[PDB]
Amino acid sequence: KISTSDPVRQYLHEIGQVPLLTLEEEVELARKVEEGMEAIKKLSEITGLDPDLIREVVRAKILGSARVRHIPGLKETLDPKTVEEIDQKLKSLPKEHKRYLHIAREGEAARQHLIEANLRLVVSIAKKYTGRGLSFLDLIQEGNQGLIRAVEKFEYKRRFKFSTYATWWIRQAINRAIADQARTIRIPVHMVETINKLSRTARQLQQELGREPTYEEIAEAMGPGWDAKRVEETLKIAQEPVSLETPIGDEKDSFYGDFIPDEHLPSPVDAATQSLLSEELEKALSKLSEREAMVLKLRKGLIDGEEVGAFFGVTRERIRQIENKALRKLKYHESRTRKLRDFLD
Amino acid sequence: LAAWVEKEAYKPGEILAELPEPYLFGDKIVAAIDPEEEVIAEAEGVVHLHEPASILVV
Ligand SMILES: [Mg+2]
Ligand SMILES: [Mg+2]
Ligand SMILES: [Mg+2]
Ligand SMILES: [Mg+2]
Ligand SMILES: [Mg+2]
Ligand SMILES: [Mg+2]
Ligand SMILES: [Mg+2]
Ligand SMILES: [Mg+2]
Ligand SMILES: [Mg+2]
Ligand SMILES: [Mg+2]
Ligand SMILES: [Mg+2]
Ligand SMILES: [Mg+2]
Ligand SMILES: [Mg+2]
Ligand SMILES: [Mg+2]
Ligand SMILES: [Mg+2]
Ligand SMILES: [Mg+2]
Ligand SMILES: [Mg+2]
Ligand SMILES: [Mg+2]
Ligand SMILES: [Mg+2]
Ligand SMILES: [Mg+2]
Ligand SMILES: [Mg+2]
Ligand SMILES: [Mg+2]
Ligand SMILES: [Mg+2]
Ligand SMILES: [Mg+2]
Ligand SMILES: [Mg+2]
Ligand SMILES: [Mg+2]
Ligand SMILES: [Mg+2]
Ligand SMILES: [Mg+2]
Ligand SMILES: [Mg+2]
Ligand SMILES: [Mg+2]
Ligand SMILES: [Mg+2]
Ligand SMILES: [Mg+2]
Ligand SMILES: [Mg+2]
Ligand SMILES: [Mg+2]
Ligand SMILES: [Mg+2]
Ligand SMILES: [Mg+2]
Ligand SMILES: [Mg+2]
Repeated sequence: KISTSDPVRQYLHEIGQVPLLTLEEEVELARKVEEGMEAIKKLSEITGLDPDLIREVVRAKILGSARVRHIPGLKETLDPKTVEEIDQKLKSLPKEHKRYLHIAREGEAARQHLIEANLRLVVSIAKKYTGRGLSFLDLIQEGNQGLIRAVEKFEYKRRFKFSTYATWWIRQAINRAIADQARTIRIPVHMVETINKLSRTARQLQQELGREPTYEEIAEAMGPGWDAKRVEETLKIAQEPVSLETPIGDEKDSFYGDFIPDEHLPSPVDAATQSLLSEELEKALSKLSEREAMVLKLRKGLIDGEEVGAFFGVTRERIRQIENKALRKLKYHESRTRKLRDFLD
Repeated sequence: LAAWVEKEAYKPGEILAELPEPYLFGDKIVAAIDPEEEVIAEAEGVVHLHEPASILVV
């Protein structure tokens, strides 16, 4: 039906059935996650297999079958045979190393469990970064990606609990998201804060003047290197775009995009232009010396805009010689049979 | 868990003598000397709290 309620209920229900106890359950899971790490690494050590490989195979056995490997990541790990081979060496690990295998999985599980339980934490957090320009679910989701990030770095050895830790690792993920996706035309985090400061400043300035600050105040109040050109520029970037599809004039049925003209497209006038221009330019180009005319025709009309580098083997003196003498005979006879005079442009 | 705490059984085979005074006339510890979910180098890595009895139907 309506999407917020369902997810809210979705995780709230699972937290309702499994909140994590203050100390115990978070400690427990934590301990298991770490041992997983130490396990996987020691597994990498005895198998010669990359900790990335050991990590994804235990994931498949605990989080999902061939189905989760095939659709998400296209196909480099054979759905069946590949991961299985890897699990076989894990079994071969005697009593000593097999232990790490068994631990790794159990650790991987605990992880997910801690992640599940601390989902209310995200939503409670994400709840306040609401009106920034991101959808509540989008916001919770990035924040969620943030809590997962925290899970990777928390050191249970250092007594502090995951609550305060997740807080930071989530708030960072959210704010970033807000700064990276909120706008159509991307704006770096610095410009963002920049814009917030500009706004806030305009606020304290509205406080007493009764005059929406000329871009003079804003510069001053802002600080060190702020000037009129800077503020006029930032607020110009601050305006989000406008909907090309917007109700125009008497909103009856007006759509903003039929009114903008087009520039690359040669309106008829221009197609006729290039027709005569090219035909006449082509006529002159033929009844001539192909030594310095084509040089300046090709150097100017074919590739890019170098007198010396313009002519093949013959130096500058023959360039300027034929350039200026042929360019003038061409112009002065074109002065006779006036065809070019009427500036095609 | 508690095995290492009271070093008697994890250090040497003393869990049998851990049963205090009637032994003169698998786990079996003293009458009642420990009250935490900890590691005992120095009572540092701890967690004194609750104890579940979660029934798994398996
Ligand atoms: Mg180890
Ligand atoms: Mg070895
Ligand atoms: Mg592919
Ligand atoms: Mg290959
Ligand atoms: Mg198979
Ligand atoms: Mg199968
Ligand atoms: Mg070992
Ligand atoms: Mg609000
Ligand atoms: Mg706070
Ligand atoms: Mg502003
Ligand atoms: Mg403020
Ligand atoms: Mg404004
Ligand atoms: Mg109008
Ligand atoms: Mg046109
Ligand atoms: Mg022609
Ligand atoms: Mg001619
Ligand atoms: Mg020719
Ligand atoms: Mg000719
Ligand atoms: Mg000819
Ligand atoms: Mg030329
Ligand atoms: Mg050329
Ligand atoms: Mg170039
Ligand atoms: Mg050459
Ligand atoms: Mg000359
Ligand atoms: Mg001469
Ligand atoms: Mg000439
Ligand atoms: Mg004239
Ligand atoms: Mg006893
Ligand atoms: Mg005895
Ligand atoms: Mg005796
Ligand atoms: Mg007795
Ligand atoms: Mg007797
Ligand atoms: Mg006690
Ligand atoms: Mg214990
Ligand atoms: Mg103590
Ligand atoms: Mg504990
Ligand atoms: Mg207690």
